[PDB]
Amino acid sequence: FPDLLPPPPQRPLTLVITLEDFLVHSEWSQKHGWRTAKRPGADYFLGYLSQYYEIVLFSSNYMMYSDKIAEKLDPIHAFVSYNLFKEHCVYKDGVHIKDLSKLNRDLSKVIIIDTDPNSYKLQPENAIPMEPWNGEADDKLVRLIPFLEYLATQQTKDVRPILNSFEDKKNLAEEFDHRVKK
Ligand SMILES: [Ca+2]
Ligand SMILES: [Ca+2]
Repeated sequence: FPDLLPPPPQRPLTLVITLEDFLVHSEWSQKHGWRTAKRPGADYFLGYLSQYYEIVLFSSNYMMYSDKIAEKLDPIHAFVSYNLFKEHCVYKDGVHIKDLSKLNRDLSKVIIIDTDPNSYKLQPENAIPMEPWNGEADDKLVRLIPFLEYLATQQTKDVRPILNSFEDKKNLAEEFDHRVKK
Protein backbone atom coordinates (compact mmCIF):
# COMPACT_ATOMS: atom_id res chain seq x y z
CA PHE A 1 0.00 0.00 0.00
CA PRO A 2 1.25 3.50 -1.01
CA ASP A 3 2.02 6.30 1.47
CA LEU A 4 -0.83 8.79 1.21
CA LEU A 5 0.55 12.24 2.04
CA PRO A 6 3.54 14.35 0.93
CA PRO A 7 6.10 15.05 3.67
CA PRO A 8 5.13 17.87 6.07
CA PRO A 9 5.55 21.42 4.71
CA GLN A 10 3.81 23.65 9.03
CA ARG A 11 1.78 22.68 12.11
CA PRO A 12 2.99 20.76 15.18
CA LEU A 13 0.18 18.19 14.99
CA THR A 14 -2.01 16.44 12.42
CA LEU A 15 -5.75 16.08 12.98
CA VAL A 16 -7.41 13.34 10.92
CA ILE A 17 -11.18 13.69 11.07
CA THR A 18 -13.93 11.67 9.50
CA LEU A 19 -16.60 13.37 7.42
CA GLU A 20 -19.74 11.25 7.68
CA ASP A 21 -21.68 11.49 10.96
CA PHE A 22 -19.13 13.88 12.43
CA LEU A 23 -19.19 17.09 10.36
CA VAL A 24 -22.19 16.18 8.19
CA HIS A 25 -25.04 13.68 8.09
CA SER A 26 -26.85 12.34 5.04
CA GLU A 27 -30.30 10.77 4.66
CA TRP A 28 -32.11 9.49 1.58
CA SER A 29 -35.74 10.06 0.63
CA GLN A 30 -37.97 9.23 -2.33
CA LYS A 31 -39.03 12.86 -2.59
CA HIS A 32 -35.54 14.43 -2.50
CA GLY A 33 -32.94 11.70 -2.94
CA TRP A 34 -29.80 12.19 -0.83
CA ARG A 35 -29.76 15.27 1.41
CA THR A 36 -26.90 16.28 3.69
CA ALA A 37 -26.88 18.48 6.80
CA LYS A 38 -23.88 20.26 8.30
CA ARG A 39 -23.33 19.98 12.07
CA PRO A 40 -23.43 23.16 14.16
CA GLY A 41 -19.91 24.54 14.62
CA ALA A 42 -18.40 22.65 11.67
CA ASP A 43 -17.11 25.68 9.75
CA TYR A 44 -15.73 27.19 12.96
CA PHE A 45 -14.20 23.87 14.03
CA LEU A 46 -12.26 23.56 10.75
CA GLY A 47 -11.39 27.24 10.46
CA TYR A 48 -10.15 27.67 14.02
CA LEU A 49 -8.35 24.35 14.49
CA SER A 50 -6.52 24.71 11.16
CA GLN A 51 -4.43 27.36 12.96
CA TYR A 52 -3.08 24.63 15.26
CA TYR A 53 -3.34 21.43 13.20
CA GLU A 54 -2.74 20.11 9.75
CA ILE A 55 -6.25 18.90 9.01
CA VAL A 56 -6.88 15.78 6.98
CA LEU A 57 -10.53 15.18 6.15
CA PHE A 58 -10.78 11.42 5.76
CA SER A 59 -14.16 10.40 4.30
CA SER A 60 -15.53 6.91 4.84
CA ASN A 61 -17.26 6.93 1.46
CA TYR A 62 -15.94 6.52 -2.07
CA MET A 63 -14.80 9.75 -3.76
CA MET A 64 -17.61 9.64 -6.31
CA TYR A 65 -20.14 9.93 -3.48
CA SER A 66 -18.58 12.37 -1.00
CA ASP A 67 -16.07 14.46 -2.96
CA LYS A 68 -18.47 17.40 -3.41
CA ILE A 69 -19.74 17.26 0.17
CA ALA A 70 -16.14 17.50 1.39
CA GLU A 71 -15.44 20.41 -0.95
CA LYS A 72 -18.49 22.38 0.30
CA LEU A 73 -16.98 22.31 3.77
CA ASP A 74 -13.99 24.28 2.55
CA PRO A 75 -14.88 25.68 -0.89
CA ILE A 76 -11.93 28.06 -1.08
CA HIS A 77 -9.61 25.35 0.30
CA ALA A 78 -8.29 27.46 3.21
CA PHE A 79 -8.53 25.06 6.15
CA VAL A 80 -8.39 21.38 5.11
CA SER A 81 -4.89 20.33 3.96
CA TYR A 82 -5.82 16.98 2.39
CA ASN A 83 -8.94 15.05 1.46
CA LEU A 84 -8.86 11.25 1.59
CA PHE A 85 -11.63 8.76 0.84
CA LYS A 86 -12.61 5.11 1.10
CA GLU A 87 -10.26 4.31 -1.80
CA HIS A 88 -7.42 5.31 0.56
CA CYS A 89 -8.47 2.89 3.30
CA VAL A 90 -6.69 -0.43 3.65
CA TYR A 91 -8.80 -3.59 3.61
CA LYS A 92 -8.04 -6.16 6.28
CA ASP A 93 -10.04 -9.17 7.51
CA GLY A 94 -13.05 -7.88 5.60
CA VAL A 95 -13.10 -4.34 7.00
CA HIS A 96 -11.84 -1.00 5.70
CA ILE A 97 -9.42 0.84 7.98
CA LYS A 98 -7.88 4.31 7.98
CA ASP A 99 -4.28 3.16 8.48
CA LEU A 100 -2.46 6.15 9.96
CA SER A 101 0.92 4.53 9.34
CA LYS A 102 0.30 5.28 5.64
CA LEU A 103 0.04 9.04 6.27
CA ASN A 104 3.78 9.66 6.25
CA ARG A 105 3.42 11.36 9.65
CA ASP A 106 5.08 10.90 13.07
CA LEU A 107 2.41 8.96 14.97
CA SER A 108 3.29 10.70 18.24
CA LYS A 109 1.79 13.78 16.58
CA VAL A 110 -1.42 12.46 15.01
CA ILE A 111 -4.98 12.33 16.35
CA ILE A 112 -7.83 10.57 14.55
CA ILE A 113 -11.44 11.39 15.32
CA ASP A 114 -13.91 8.85 13.99
CA THR A 115 -17.37 7.38 14.61
CA ASP A 116 -16.66 3.81 13.45
CA PRO A 117 -14.34 1.69 15.57
CA ASN A 118 -13.18 -0.13 12.43
CA SER A 119 -11.72 3.06 11.03
CA TYR A 120 -9.06 3.38 13.73
CA LYS A 121 -8.55 -0.36 14.26
CA LEU A 122 -4.82 -0.19 13.46
CA GLN A 123 -4.06 2.82 15.72
CA PRO A 124 -6.55 2.77 18.60
CA GLU A 125 -3.94 4.65 20.68
CA ASN A 126 -4.34 7.73 18.38
CA ALA A 127 -8.14 7.70 18.41
CA ILE A 128 -10.92 9.84 19.80
CA PRO A 129 -14.13 7.90 19.21
CA MET A 130 -17.34 9.88 18.77
CA GLU A 131 -20.94 8.75 18.91
CA PRO A 132 -22.30 9.08 15.34
CA TRP A 133 -24.13 12.33 14.70
CA ASN A 134 -27.84 11.88 13.87
CA GLY A 135 -28.49 15.30 12.35
CA GLU A 136 -29.96 16.89 15.47
CA ALA A 137 -28.41 20.28 16.26
CA ASP A 138 -25.86 19.86 19.07
CA ASP A 139 -22.68 21.54 20.33
CA LYS A 140 -20.36 18.52 20.52
CA LEU A 141 -17.91 19.89 17.93
CA VAL A 142 -17.59 23.16 19.81
CA ARG A 143 -17.06 21.23 23.06
CA LEU A 144 -14.15 19.29 21.53
CA ILE A 145 -12.16 22.42 20.78
CA PRO A 146 -10.66 23.17 24.22
CA PHE A 147 -8.91 19.78 24.47
CA LEU A 148 -7.61 20.01 20.90
CA GLU A 149 -6.43 23.58 21.50
CA TYR A 150 -4.78 22.42 24.75
CA LEU A 151 -2.81 19.62 23.03
CA ALA A 152 -1.50 22.09 20.46
CA THR A 153 -0.66 24.93 22.88
CA GLN A 154 1.27 22.74 25.36
CA GLN A 155 3.60 21.46 22.60
CA THR A 156 2.67 18.61 22.53
CA LYS A 157 5.56 16.12 22.13
CA ASP A 158 3.47 12.92 22.12
CA VAL A 159 -0.33 13.20 22.20
CA ARG A 160 -0.89 9.55 23.07
CA PRO A 161 -0.18 9.49 26.84
CA ILE A 162 -2.68 12.31 27.39
CA LEU A 163 -5.26 11.00 24.93
CA ASN A 164 -5.22 7.62 26.63
CA SER A 165 -5.36 8.97 30.21
CA PHE A 166 -9.15 9.39 30.13
CA GLU A 167 -11.71 7.08 31.70
CA ASP A 168 -13.71 6.93 28.47
CA LYS A 169 -12.42 8.66 25.32
CA LYS A 170 -15.98 8.71 23.98
CA ASN A 171 -16.62 11.24 26.76
CA LEU A 172 -13.31 13.06 26.39
CA ALA A 173 -14.53 16.66 26.14
CA GLU A 174 -16.64 16.39 29.28
CA GLU A 175 -13.92 14.60 31.27
CA PHE A 176 -11.34 17.14 30.16
CA ASP A 177 -13.67 19.94 31.29
CA HIS A 178 -13.86 18.41 34.78
CA ARG A 179 -10.07 17.96 34.89
CA VAL A 180 -9.14 21.53 34.07
CA LYS A 181 -10.11 24.87 35.61
CA LYS A 182 -10.01 27.50 32.85
CA1 LIG B 1 -13.40 23.04 33.43
CA1 LIG C 1 -16.24 24.32 31.23
